[PDB]
Amino acid sequence: CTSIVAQDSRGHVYHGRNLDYPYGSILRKLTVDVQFLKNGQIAFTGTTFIGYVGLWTGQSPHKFTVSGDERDRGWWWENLVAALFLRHSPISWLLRTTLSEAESFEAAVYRLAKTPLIADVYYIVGGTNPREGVVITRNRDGPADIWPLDPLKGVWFLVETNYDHWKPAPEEDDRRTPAIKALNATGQAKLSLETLFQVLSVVPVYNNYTIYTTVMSAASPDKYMTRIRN
Amino acid sequence: PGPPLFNVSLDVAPELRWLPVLRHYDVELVRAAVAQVIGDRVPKWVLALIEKGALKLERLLPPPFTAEIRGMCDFLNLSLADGLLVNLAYEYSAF
Ligand SMILES: CCS(=O)(=O)c1ccccc1C(=O)N1CCN(c2nc3ccc(F)cc3s2)C[C@@H]1C
Ligand SMILES: COCCOCCOCCOc1ccc(C(C)(C)CC(C)(C)C)cc1
Ligand SMILES: COCCOCCOCCOc1ccc(C(C)(C)CC(C)(C)C)cc1
Ligand SMILES: CC(C)(C)CC(C)(C)c1ccc(OCCOCCO)cc1
Ligand SMILES: CC(C)(C)CC(C)(C)c1ccc(O)cc1
Ligand SMILES: *[C@@H]1O[C@H](CO)[C@@H](O)[C@H](O)[C@H]1NC(C)=O
Ligand SMILES: *[C@@H]1O[C@H](CO)[C@@H](O)[C@H](O)[C@H]1NC(C)=O
Ligand SMILES: [K+]
Repeated sequence: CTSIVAQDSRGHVYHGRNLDYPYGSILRKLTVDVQFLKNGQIAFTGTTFIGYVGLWTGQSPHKFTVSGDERDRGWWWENLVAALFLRHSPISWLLRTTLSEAESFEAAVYRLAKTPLIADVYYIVGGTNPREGVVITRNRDGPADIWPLDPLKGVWFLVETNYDHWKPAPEEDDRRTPAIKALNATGQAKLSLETLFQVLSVVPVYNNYTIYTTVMSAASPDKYMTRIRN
Repeated sequence: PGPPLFNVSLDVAPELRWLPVLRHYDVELVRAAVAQVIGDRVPKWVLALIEKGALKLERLLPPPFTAEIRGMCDFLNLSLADGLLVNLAYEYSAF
């Protein structure tokens, strides 16, 4: 997977992701954008596959956007104990629960950072105000690291693939460098959902396992755009 | 045009809220699709034991999480074990 939260020269936060998984011939037909209603009103939007009730990509309108990328999922007996004995949460279920209950970008980061989980994951969160962008590197019991936007320091985007950001990506699977390279060329001034979408369309960020690409901005919830790839 | 856009009412019971969506899909396409990924990855000896502990496994998971899966399975004539495995795919290293 590849998730990107970035801020442009005007203080607007954009959030995009690529969902990479095999069986694309099957899942492309089952990809759906779902608007979850409360009292007849859109409470949040998500992208998923028919049959899968958790959300790996979603938006709470005018509050925050969130996506989740795979992290080293450890051994099945650790997850088993965490799931059945300790009653920890599935990753995509917490992501969707947060989109439903969290009242603000700040409250979402707290929930996504400290709620116990069955396995590790990367949670990427974007807000509706400048600097509201973090990558939560999650352990089962809490946050291993929180990685915030710092534009005044020159950090106007955060690129998460599937590896810890404080370490170099593997030589064999490096979608981070081409994503950064494509973002520097775009420029904080020309950042947009369209230019963001093109960053996610660069190879190998856009690879043969990419099923769909989503770009979103909690401040402009009507711009939520998912596209099936290949 | 993007993927299909659907509404799901969280004011309907969990078992029922996904069913209006499933009407638009070939029930046999979904069953065969779930069967393929599960059969391609979950060993046959694991599948046997999970099918026998699917009701006990369901009770130990978040009720709203499982209630939605249970409803979709009954509607699709999919086995609870298959619905739980695909929804816990991330939590199972086999996927
Ligand atoms: C981290 C998100 S991921 O999709 O790339 C991933 C990476 C490694 C292991 C598991 C998963 C994961 O969470 N999923 C993969 C497959 N899946 C499927 N849903 C259906 C639904 C219907 C069907 F016929 C087949 C499938 S496979 C559920 C979930 C999105
Ligand atoms: C347990 O009920 C939950 C509370 O529901 C309150 C509103 O009424 C909804 C109950 O209706 C049903 C009926 C049948 C079912 C099952 C799962 C038995 C079969 C189904 C979903 C295929 C109709 C579920 C909910
Ligand atoms: C490729 O490496 C994975 C090896 O897969 C075979 C080993 O599987 C043995 C145990 O399999 C399971 C499957 C599901 C489960 C449940 C559903 C009970 C919990 C889960 C999903 C957290 C592991 C537990 C054990
Ligand atoms: C469900 C359990 C975990 C309670 C019981 C079973 C018997 C399945 C179990 C028990 C123990 C176990 O240990 C794995 C080996 O650890 C060595 C470190 O690499 C694995 C499984
Ligand atoms: C660990 C083992 C695969 C042997 C059993 C498992 C998870 C399928 C199981 C069995 C019964 C039960 O109630 C819960 C899990
Ligand atoms: C979803 O619900 C809203 C509000 O009830 C409605 O305006 C919209 O048309 C619905 N969309 C679909 C696809 O049913
Ligand atoms: C549904 O599954 C049951 C097995 O529990 C089977 O007896 C029945 O024939 C199936 N029906 C359809 C329409 O597939
Ligand atoms: K149908």
